[PDB]
Amino acid sequence: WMHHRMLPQDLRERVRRYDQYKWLETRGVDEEYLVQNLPKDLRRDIKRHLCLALVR
Amino acid sequence: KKIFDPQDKFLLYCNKLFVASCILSVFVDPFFFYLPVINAESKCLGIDRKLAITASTLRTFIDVFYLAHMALQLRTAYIAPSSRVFGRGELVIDPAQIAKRYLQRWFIIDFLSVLPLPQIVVWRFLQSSNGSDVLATKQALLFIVLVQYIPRFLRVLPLTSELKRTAGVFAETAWAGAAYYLLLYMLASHIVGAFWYLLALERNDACWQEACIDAGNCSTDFLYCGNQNMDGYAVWNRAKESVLKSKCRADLDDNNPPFDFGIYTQALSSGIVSSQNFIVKYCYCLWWGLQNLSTLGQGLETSTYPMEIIFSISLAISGLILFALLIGNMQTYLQSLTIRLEEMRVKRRDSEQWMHHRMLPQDLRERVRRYDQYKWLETRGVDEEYLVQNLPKDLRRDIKRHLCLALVRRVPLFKSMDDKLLDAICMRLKPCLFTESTYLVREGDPVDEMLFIIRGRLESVTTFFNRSLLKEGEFCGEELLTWALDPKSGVNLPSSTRTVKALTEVEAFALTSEELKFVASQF
Amino acid sequence: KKIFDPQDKFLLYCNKLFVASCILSVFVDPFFFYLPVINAESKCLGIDRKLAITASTLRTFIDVFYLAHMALQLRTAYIAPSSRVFGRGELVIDPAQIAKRYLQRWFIIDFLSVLPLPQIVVWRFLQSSNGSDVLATKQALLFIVLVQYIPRFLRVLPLTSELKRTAGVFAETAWAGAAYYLLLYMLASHIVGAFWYLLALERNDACWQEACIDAGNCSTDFLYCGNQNMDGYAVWNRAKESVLKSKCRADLDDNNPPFDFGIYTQALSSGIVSSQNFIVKYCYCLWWGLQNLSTLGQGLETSTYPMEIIFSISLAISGLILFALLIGNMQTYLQSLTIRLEEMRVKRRDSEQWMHHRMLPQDLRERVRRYDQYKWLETRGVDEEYLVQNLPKDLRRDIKRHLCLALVRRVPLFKSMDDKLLDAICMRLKPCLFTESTYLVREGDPVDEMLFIIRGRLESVTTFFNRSLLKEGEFCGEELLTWALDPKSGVNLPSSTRTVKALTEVEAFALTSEELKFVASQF
Repeated sequence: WMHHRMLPQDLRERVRRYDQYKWLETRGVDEEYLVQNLPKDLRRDIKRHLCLALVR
Repeated sequence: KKIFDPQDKFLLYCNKLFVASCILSVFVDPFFFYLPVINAESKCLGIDRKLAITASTLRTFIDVFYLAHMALQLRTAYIAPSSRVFGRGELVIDPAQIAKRYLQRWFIIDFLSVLPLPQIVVWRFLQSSNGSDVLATKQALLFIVLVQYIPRFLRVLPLTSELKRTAGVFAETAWAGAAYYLLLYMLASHIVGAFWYLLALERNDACWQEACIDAGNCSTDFLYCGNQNMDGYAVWNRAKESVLKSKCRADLDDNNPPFDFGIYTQALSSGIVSSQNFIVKYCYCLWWGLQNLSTLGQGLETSTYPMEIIFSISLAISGLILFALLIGNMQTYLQSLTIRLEEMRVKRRDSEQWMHHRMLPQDLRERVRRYDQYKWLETRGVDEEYLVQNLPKDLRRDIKRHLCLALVRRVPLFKSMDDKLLDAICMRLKPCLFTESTYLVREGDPVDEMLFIIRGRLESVTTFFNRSLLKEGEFCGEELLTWALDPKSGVNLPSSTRTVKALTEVEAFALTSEELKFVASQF
Repeated sequence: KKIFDPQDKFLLYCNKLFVASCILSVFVDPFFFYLPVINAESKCLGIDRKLAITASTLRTFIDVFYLAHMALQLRTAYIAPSSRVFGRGELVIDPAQIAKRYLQRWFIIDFLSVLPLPQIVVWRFLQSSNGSDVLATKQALLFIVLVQYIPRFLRVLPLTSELKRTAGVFAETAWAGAAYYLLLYMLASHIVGAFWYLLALERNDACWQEACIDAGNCSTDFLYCGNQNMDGYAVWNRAKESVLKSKCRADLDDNNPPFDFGIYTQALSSGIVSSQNFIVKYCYCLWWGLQNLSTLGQGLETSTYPMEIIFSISLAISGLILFALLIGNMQTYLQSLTIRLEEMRVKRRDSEQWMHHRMLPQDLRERVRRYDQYKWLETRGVDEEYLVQNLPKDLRRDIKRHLCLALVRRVPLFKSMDDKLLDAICMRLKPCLFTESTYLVREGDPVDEMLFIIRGRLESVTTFFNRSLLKEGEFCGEELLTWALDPKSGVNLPSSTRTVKALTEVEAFALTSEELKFVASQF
């Protein structure tokens, strides 16, 4: 895609750096699809452990 | 005490060496199996002496680099769960807990692998003058080396998982990846050829030690080198090469021998057990390993001796596993390389089936075929708007303005804007494609989009009727602008006054009517 | 200067030959390896003379035909990024900039592949009169041909990438694609058999040059052809076939020979090194290549000479790679050809599990099985509305007017409507399928669609109660027309007055109620 559109060679490096950084943090795992397939009671207990001492 | 953070840069070059030193150490341990020799002119069994110095020097100088690894493993800190801090895990930089974690779970598969058991039985042999101890030295290397391969293979596991986290699971796939399973054949071949050499010398020993208990004038201490100055040896020396060749000779065609050597007759009939050049001896055995691991044992002709049979059964199973692991990875590599091209071929078979079922005229089939061919040459199956929508918002805005700003700065109503709404239209333009002789709009039809020409060349007529031309940079469909601009319009689309037709292949950018009123109601 | 535009039609017919001349030139370089012979009459070593004429004519008449390519490469422009474009790239037509680009990328390994190094050592040999030149000529062809082959293989890479851009990646998948990896076996076999011939003649030379330095009455200049008029040769001529037969004879069964020939004994014991017919000599060696690359060296019996062993290790590895590349590509071809049928089989296994879990009655299982079978026979797993929605808007309208116009022009309200508004109902009609004895609507149920019969035969009753018949072309469900037409309706659906039942298998087109009011409110 970037060879076809003839992008400048400084937007190419920004795209490459975002993709490399996301691969090291997620390993391709989509976690919002994982969390929405759990039952409602346990989804609440996981989201309270992750995000409750940060919004207060 | 300079306690280390696991994502230090310093424990990254100091961990890419402890993986490459664990691969060099499983390649050095087969060299202890080449230590027994045969002195051919004197007919005695000995020990190669410049090999036992070198192969003991190299193992000791390598297994001291791995003493450094356990030193940097007590100055290291680990991550545990907590809900108090919010960075997904608290870092435990605390002595007498990091060390109490370590020496209960991975200290015994690390201490039991550096103990120099082969290095001391060479030192005792080279300080001795009893010539008949070359059998105890040769005996205490098969089991030592074979049982000290559990820790020296198993200890590569906790260090590859730490290279699985900093530079990722990734690594290249051309000149790596499928090159890794050809270099595993080469190490399995190297362990197998050295087992074969060592078991051939023990069958030759079993033959000799029983032609001496029938000749009457022999003791089993005269067969080993360095025992020529004993009484009774001057009688045995007179009749060595009549007994030892009427009873224990090796020949590849002799179908009725006094001793059966089995799979080992090729090593005693060629003379590599008495060979003086080490390159000849090494290369001959490594090619035996590679040739018998690739054909899965098919040329092997055993005897009725059971441990020889168990060695042969092991080769045919190891070769079955290695072959399947190589064919497995080469195919997953090749299937991932032609995925976009295999999708295009499935799409064309689906189109031919659908047009045969509905029984279409032959001039509509050719229009469908030409559009599909043109789109494959322009995109190669890549979906561009799915790619762009997965980038972060700041960089998406920088990519769309390199592509769509000089086009929208040619509409005169758009150059009268504040460069904030001028970057909200560049983020809803989407690409389009038109083959030759297609009609972009017909006169009297409801106008549904504006278009901006990138490539190609069109024509336009109005009511032979003062026809016109359009080329790159010009636009089309600005009756929708006057509709969406003022609220004197109603929710109904205007009608076209032109007929636009393509004379070559066109590329354009498009702007939907439901996206033009959302921009216009920012006034 | 007629500077060329890279997608000219001429540079696409003048580049489909420079690819087929590079495939033809890597098949000609093995023919230099068939130049040494043995004269069986005189027992001397020579050079085949018509083969060295012919194989030097052909390489020179191809390297200069390739010499035209880089001149045309000196006249070609290139594309660079810019934001002043309207077309995604500025064309650079300055001749001061295209050549300075060219002599940094692919000029060094294009130049070192036309240099006639094998063509001059034939010319210097054929102008000479001392017969002891057949060793320097034979020595300066193994390394020259073997090292001047990294450019003649590397120079295909840019020209293939320039055919991966204008003609797609698809050539053909059944009459090609998997036929490409069988024609690679045939070229690898052809290089391997010619290496084997040449190394057999060097072992025969090594044997002869040492039965002459032990006989005492020989100099090594008498073994080469054309040195019969020298003093000392008349003494040697009297004892040729006593020394060269008691020391360097070849026999396939002699298990104790004076010289070991190893993998080369089959070429010296059959006599193809002294053969006069070239077809026999070529075919014998090419079949040795194909037979030993296919079974990966299983039948080879080497000697203890170390370069013979390295040559065998190379064959066992190259054959492992070629085989895996052939099973990989056949399986990706076959998996892509049955993709719709395997998906029907997976869908068939899921339904039995679901109906066994819920414990359905056995009359409801057969109704599900019949619908699945009928739909597989009618569609072959092809999704037709997803196909149609991906075509451009002008061609969608033509396909949908060919399929659905003579059905909507049998409704009396619709035939009087319009011509532009008839082309908006023939865009929302969607196909349907009904097995036998199913109820299309029941009396007293809310009507939700109109239907248009394509195939099949139905019946209809109203309140045994003046029953009726319907066939192809007729319609059903026009109580929704009176509902959606006037705004005297409310947002609620009417109730049916009929009961329609299928007597055979039906196909229809359907019109949803939420799509009928959107058409009706265009009045």
